[PDB]
Amino acid sequence: CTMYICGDSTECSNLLLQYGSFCTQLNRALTGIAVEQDKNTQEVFAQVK
Amino acid sequence: CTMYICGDSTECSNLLLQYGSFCTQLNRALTGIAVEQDKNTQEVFAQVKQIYKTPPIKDFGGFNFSQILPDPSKPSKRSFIEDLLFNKVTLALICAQKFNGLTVLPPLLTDEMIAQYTSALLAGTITSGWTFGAGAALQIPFAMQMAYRFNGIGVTQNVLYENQKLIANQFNSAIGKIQDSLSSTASALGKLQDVVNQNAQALNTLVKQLSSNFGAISSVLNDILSRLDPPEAEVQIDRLITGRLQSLQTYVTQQLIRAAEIRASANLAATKMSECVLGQSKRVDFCGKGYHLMSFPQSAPHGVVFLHVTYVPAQEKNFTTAPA
Amino acid sequence: RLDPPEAEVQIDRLITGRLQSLQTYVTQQLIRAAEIRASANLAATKMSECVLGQSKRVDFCGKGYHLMSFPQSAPHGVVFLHVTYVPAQEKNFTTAPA
Amino acid sequence: LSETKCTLKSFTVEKGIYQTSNFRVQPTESIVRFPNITNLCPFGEVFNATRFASVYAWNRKRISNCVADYSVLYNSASFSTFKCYGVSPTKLNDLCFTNVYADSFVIRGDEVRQIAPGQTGKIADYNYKLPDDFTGCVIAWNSNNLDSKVGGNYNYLYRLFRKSNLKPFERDISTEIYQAGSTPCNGVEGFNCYFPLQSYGFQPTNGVGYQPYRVVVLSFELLHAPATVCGPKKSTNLVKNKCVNFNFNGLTGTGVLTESNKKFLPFQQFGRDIADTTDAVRDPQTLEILDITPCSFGGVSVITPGTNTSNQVAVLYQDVNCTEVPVAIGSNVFQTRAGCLIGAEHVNNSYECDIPIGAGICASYQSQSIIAYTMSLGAENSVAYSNNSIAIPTNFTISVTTEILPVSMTKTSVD
Amino acid sequence: AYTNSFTRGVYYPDKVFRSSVLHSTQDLFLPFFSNVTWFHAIHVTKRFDNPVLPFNDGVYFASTEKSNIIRGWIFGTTLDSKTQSLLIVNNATNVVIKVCEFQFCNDPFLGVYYSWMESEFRVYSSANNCTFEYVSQPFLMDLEGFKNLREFVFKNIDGYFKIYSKHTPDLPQGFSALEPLVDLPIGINITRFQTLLALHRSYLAYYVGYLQPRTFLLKYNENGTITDAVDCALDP
Ligand SMILES: *[C@@H]1O[C@H](CO)[C@@H](O)[C@H](O)[C@H]1NC(C)=O
Ligand SMILES: *[C@@H]1O[C@H](CO)[C@@H](O)[C@H](O)[C@H]1NC(C)=O
Ligand SMILES: *[C@@H]1O[C@H](CO)[C@@H](O)[C@H](O)[C@H]1NC(C)=O
Repeated sequence: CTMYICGDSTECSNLLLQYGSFCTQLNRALTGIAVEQDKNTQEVFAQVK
Repeated sequence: CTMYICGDSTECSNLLLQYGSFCTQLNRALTGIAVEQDKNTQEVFAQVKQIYKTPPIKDFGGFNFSQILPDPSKPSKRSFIEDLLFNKVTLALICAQKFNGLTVLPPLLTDEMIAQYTSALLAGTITSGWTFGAGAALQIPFAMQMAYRFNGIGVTQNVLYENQKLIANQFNSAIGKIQDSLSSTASALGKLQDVVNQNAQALNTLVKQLSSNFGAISSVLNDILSRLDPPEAEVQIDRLITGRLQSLQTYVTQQLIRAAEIRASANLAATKMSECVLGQSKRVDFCGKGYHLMSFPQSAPHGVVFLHVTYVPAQEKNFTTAPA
Repeated sequence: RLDPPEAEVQIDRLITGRLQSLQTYVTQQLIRAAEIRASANLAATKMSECVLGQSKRVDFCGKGYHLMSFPQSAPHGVVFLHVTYVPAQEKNFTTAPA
Repeated sequence: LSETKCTLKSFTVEKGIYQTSNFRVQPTESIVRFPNITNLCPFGEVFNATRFASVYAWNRKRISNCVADYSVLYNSASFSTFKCYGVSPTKLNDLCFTNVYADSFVIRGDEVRQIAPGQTGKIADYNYKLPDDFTGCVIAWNSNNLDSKVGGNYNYLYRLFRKSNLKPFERDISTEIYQAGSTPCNGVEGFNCYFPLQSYGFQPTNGVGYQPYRVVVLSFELLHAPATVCGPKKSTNLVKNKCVNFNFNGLTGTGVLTESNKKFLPFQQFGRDIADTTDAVRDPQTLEILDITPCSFGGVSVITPGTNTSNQVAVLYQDVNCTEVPVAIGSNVFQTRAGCLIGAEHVNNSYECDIPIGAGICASYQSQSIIAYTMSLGAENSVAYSNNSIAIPTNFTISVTTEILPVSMTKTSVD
Repeated sequence: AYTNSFTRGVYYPDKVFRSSVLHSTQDLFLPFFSNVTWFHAIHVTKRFDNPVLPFNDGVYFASTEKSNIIRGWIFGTTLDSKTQSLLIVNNATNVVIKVCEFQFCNDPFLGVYYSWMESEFRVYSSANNCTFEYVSQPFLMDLEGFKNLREFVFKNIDGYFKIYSKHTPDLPQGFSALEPLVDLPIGINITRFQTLLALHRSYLAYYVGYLQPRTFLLKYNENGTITDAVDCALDP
């Protein structure tokens, strides 16, 4: 979030803090859907001992 | 809506009225995820017509169904295994965070008419076989029902009739390691806790976002009323309505998306119960791992638990063959 | 009723309120269409096993013992007719293993 | 019943339970438990003293962290002028004052009319002026007997010569010779050169307009910042089982205040929990622990049996005990685990569910009325199991059923 | 004469009550494991330390001694009659507080001749044009006759002077939290400070630190007591 929205300027890193937790919440779905893909390819193939 | 956004003021309701009808749209979506959650549990359990009971005298040929049948001492008439699963999963400021207008509704089927549904399916599959799910119940002794099932995987009947004691001992010893596996490891119920954690964690951000000014003087709707000009406030009060309305839509959308995999998971239990319990299965690796014989259900908080009984060979040898 | 550099601020809330009320409609139509595609695949399976053959899966094609089936059409849907076999009039006897 | 027709906006309602409105209780007693712990403001050291200042060199004093109570001036003080700007005289007891300043000077009897914004004079142009945006009160009274003597008093001074006009709240204590002509004064008094500061003369036998006066100027702000000069209401010592408005030292809202068991530390004043919610407060006058509890939330719904068959309905008050809610905003009250049904009776037999309610209860329509019963799972049966018995059929039957499934929906497009 | 405070220095920033909550805050704290300066005042050569130190943001002051030799500290900008000063001097009878434009010399200090009794008071020469004073109640304190420790925090924001302290009997390896003690508004400019001491009829410890803007994690208790706090920038 912090790099996509307003680059590296310090005049925005202070104005962005009064919007709550809008960008911590968006940084969790794109980690909960990045492990399901690694789990998917284990059910199909790893069926032998 | 209003109790969460405008608090208890009347200078805010008039401004909120101008935004169309963005409350009957956010309230008709959360009431669609409250009837489906009660229709989900009327397909897994309510599959039996009448209520069956077991006779007092227990002569089953050697098998011991004593640790999955009800006892009257403990309450709710639960069994000895359904009373070890409850202590594992924990349902954990719920006491007074209801300031802002949040509510929790009670489910339709109390946890005493599910113990009366999972104690009829179990008692009707012992004295009847598989004929109680396709007509009227017909009695039969256990040692012949086991031969009936044993004939379905290839082996003949005299193999069972000559080894009754060994099979009874093996079954009795096999059921009883589960008790020690469940009463010592406090992490077996893993996937039944995420549905609680992910539901109780998303309800905290909604409350914690109530004290973030979105570009105004303060985050309380009285210090912009006590000390600001009546015309000037309507410029900065309008800066809080959008902020508190944009955080009430992501929650609803996330809940709507997330409550669609629970239906997919509950449409599989209704098939597993109908095929692996009320009959015998031929599909490979569906109802267990090996050759399928029979199965037993149990109840759990916000879920169901199965027990599968299978057949595994051993002690091979070497020979020499020929076609004809 | 307004001038060119004064009406621009007035028309910036209509085209920002009418725009947010569109994305809500499209989002809710992307989830409804994903619950029907899960029901159009169940009907296809139920047509290749109950109709074009005989099925031994319990409580899949009707209730009882499966014999055959017949399809019928309907507006935006399909209707099935299942034929089954049911016993009656039981009696008591005595048994022995061998 | 009419509310449902105005909620779903039609003239016909089918079977079912519908949510219509909410249920709130309005607080009645609005109280300000004003924390006037501190002592009274220096009402004596400000109004009367031994000596005062002059017009050209006035005085400034800061008064803060005190309680406003002017009632002590009635027994002794006898004023002669009372005008207020920007605030009502009767409303001063119920407000607060911040950054309050007092100025002291002595002016002439007939020159007391110049203490007001928008005036001209010899005191308002060289000595003391008032701003246009003025918010306060001005009080003047006579001091003839305490500021007179035989032979005249010559300690009071005023300015007579200046280059231009002064500004509001600007003090000029510089003294210099004034050159009234084109010829430079060169620092020596002479022709066209006088001392700009003159002296006053007061005598006990002087006229009405030739006697000394004492005026005090008070200035403050209203309702823009934290304040330390405040007036009391003292409508404290409330009732401990009702929902009332509360206005503590730094909090405002509504709720029910009771007595708790926790212990506040001396360096702590408020109470909080894991969530950012106010849940406790300390009495600043009695030093006790208090609680806060909601009173004004809940929702109600209406049960209907079919709009044309009858006009009888029953209502449910969700999550409300059957004591606060009136039977009709009854002789028919049933207490369940989901709320408080009103308008339906309790029957003992068991049927199948018709209209769900919750926690294992249902309701149905059956003259006729509305009943509430406990749902029944099914009939009862037992199997006569024995180790040498069996059952075999002798006939059969053929049956035909149906099943319906949706396959597709409507296509659409937008511009 | 260099030592780093391991985990010492924590002051209650809030004014509210909490019970078993790990709420995290962001304010001005002294960094953990930061070296500070050690000053010595001993008589074997005799040692007398009292230099002038900067006052960038604040100074974590601690004083270890068996007998009370440190009375107070002088404050101001240039320490002359042209600028005001904040005077906090203990005269062994009462606490003296005054905000005036004093005139200090090179070595203002107290002292005694003997039994023990104050014999000198040489701090300032002239102080005029000032409008503040505060006299503490009289008291008697014994003289002569390490075991004790006293900690102070100085901050001047928005024309307000805040002090936190806690008395609890090199420096030890303990850990304690600081509570507010006094609060006096001055609204002046402060850029330097200097201490004064006393001598026992003879001619010729404490540490001074700094702070930084850094956020910590505070773990409360059932009784609202800060038992343990952990930083968030020391180690990965
Ligand atoms: C009116 O209610 C009755 C119930 O007795 C029902 O049979 C009838 O269909 C209803 N009216 C209409 C127009 O449906
Ligand atoms: C229903 O039960 C209650 C209490 O068990 C009893 O007082 C009442 O008479 C019963 N009514 C009927 C009709 O059986
Ligand atoms: C110890 O003090 C010295 C001062 O000479 C400083 O440079 C050094 O960083 C300090 N040690 C640590 C670990 O900060």
